[PDB]
Amino acid sequence: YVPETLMQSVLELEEAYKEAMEDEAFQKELNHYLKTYVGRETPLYFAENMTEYCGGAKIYLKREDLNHTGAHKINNTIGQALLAVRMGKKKVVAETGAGQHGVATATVCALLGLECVIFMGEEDVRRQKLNVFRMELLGAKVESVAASGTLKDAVNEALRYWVSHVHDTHYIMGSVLGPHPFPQIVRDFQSVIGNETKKQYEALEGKLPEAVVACIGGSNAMGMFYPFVHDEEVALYGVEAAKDIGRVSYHSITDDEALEAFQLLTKKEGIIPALESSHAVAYALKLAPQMKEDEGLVICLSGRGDKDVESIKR
Amino acid sequence: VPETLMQSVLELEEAYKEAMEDEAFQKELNHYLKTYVGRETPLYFAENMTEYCGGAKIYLKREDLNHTGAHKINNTIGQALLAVRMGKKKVVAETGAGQHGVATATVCALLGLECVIFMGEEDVRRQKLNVFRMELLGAKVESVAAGTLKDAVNEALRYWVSHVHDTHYIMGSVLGPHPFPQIVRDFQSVIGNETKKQYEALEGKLPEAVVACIGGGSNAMGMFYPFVHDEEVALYGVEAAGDYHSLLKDIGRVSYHSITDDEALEAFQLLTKKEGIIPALESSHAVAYALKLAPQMKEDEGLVICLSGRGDKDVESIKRYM
Repeated sequence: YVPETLMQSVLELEEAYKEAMEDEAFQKELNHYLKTYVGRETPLYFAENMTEYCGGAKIYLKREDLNHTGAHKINNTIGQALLAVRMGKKKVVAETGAGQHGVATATVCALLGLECVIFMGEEDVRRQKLNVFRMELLGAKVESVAASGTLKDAVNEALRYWVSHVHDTHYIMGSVLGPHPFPQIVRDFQSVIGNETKKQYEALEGKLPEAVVACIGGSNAMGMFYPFVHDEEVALYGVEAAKDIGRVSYHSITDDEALEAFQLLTKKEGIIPALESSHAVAYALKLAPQMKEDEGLVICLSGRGDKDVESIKR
Repeated sequence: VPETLMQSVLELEEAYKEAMEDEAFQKELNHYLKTYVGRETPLYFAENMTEYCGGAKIYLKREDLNHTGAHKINNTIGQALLAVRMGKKKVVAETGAGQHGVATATVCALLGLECVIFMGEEDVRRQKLNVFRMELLGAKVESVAAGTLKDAVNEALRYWVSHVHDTHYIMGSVLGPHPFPQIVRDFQSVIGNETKKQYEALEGKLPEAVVACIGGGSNAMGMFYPFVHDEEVALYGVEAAGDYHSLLKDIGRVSYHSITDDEALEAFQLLTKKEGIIPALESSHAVAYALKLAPQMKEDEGLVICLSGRGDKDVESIKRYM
């Protein structure tokens, strides 16, 4: 049964995904790689100096920077790559902008023995030399898209590539920008973050956290927020640089505030956060002093501020 | 207060003994190892690497998954906590390539300790990343122009003795005076102890071989020591080519093997492509040696490689080479 159109490819993936989520063996294998390869569960760390400094709620850091790759994208890519393997596929195509999803895809393809083709707009390729080099070392073929040459164009080429090689190729999307069932699949695999956070926090405090804080970025916080979505007593704070069910209030942090948060976290907790994370920490630095001492606030940390020289130069 | 190295060391010896028998000390230590450092680290089965060599199963002890990306923190957190227990608010350390330095500054940031780190001039100028990490973490980095690791160790000793009243020396090198080699070995045994437990759980037996890097003041005794008495477990120390330590090698309990830069670079490319793990170049030497060993072992046999450090540091320098 081999698809000839994007619709048929999407339907093929729907059925495969539903079958997998009901096969206990699939989930068992996924958990095995999440444990021994990715390094889950990641710690929920009580930042006691930070807590003393703000003067309000207990502050906890969900350490997604301690995943293999140093970021949480891999939670999604490994789930999908295993799905690809389960579908009997031998290749993965993906698209990437800054490179995080690309590197994360190339990584699990190396792991699982899958060929890997990554589409990237020429503009992004020009300004992500090391990430591109990382992807190639991981064995991936990187295709520079000039058709403008932005992320949108890379996506379109990836979709066409998927369809025309669909007999053996699966498309690993990192965005929740459709089509279905890609947003669901991504949300479900990313949910291990909020699910872990919930279980770990309960075990510590015997209740749910009063607040959870994460950077929005492009959808980034779906994994952390979704498991708490039906717990309305839990305030969800999406942070962006300077769904619509009303569960998430959004906030902007400037470059300067995020710099201060970066310095404080580094000096007070010995944790060097990436720039997006620093925006999250920065908002929490505004929120924590306003909350009570017997309350708890969780900040999601992702990405490493000291991965290489180019990154720490700031 | 002590005024001599001899007295400083006796003060340390007694403080260490008491801490080690304080159940509250072991509890706190384990708390930070779990929730801060992120132990236990996983023992990962490298299936592609295993198929490639066609011999023993190859497991990777993932010390790269610690906070900081290396295993030096296992020792710094133990001694920093010891410092707090001794009632000291300051810390001095030596560092060579900077890993120990960063792990020391990290834990001083965490526990609110002042940090002075001595580092040979030649090491300072070529460890830009690690120096910036140390400074960002709030440590004073003192360049030693005397200017190798030996000169930094001596300068750290001099500083310690002079400031012994409120300063503890967190040593990472195992070539220093008693009881530092014992303390570092004990704190690092969490690597070997975990490995043995995780491997037995999986295989119902002990590894036929354990492979680990040595040098730069490091001993890999944290990984090797818990296996020393299991004589059927071969112990391999790997260096960069350029009953019951030096004893262990002399009587043949442990054997030492050198790996070239080209062999190391090859293993670095292989691990990346086969496992999606980009290793530090140092660690690659151990991977390179395991590549020579694995094919000569049986399929029903097993080998563990201690993997430490994050290779993302080295990608920039390697790209230039290629």
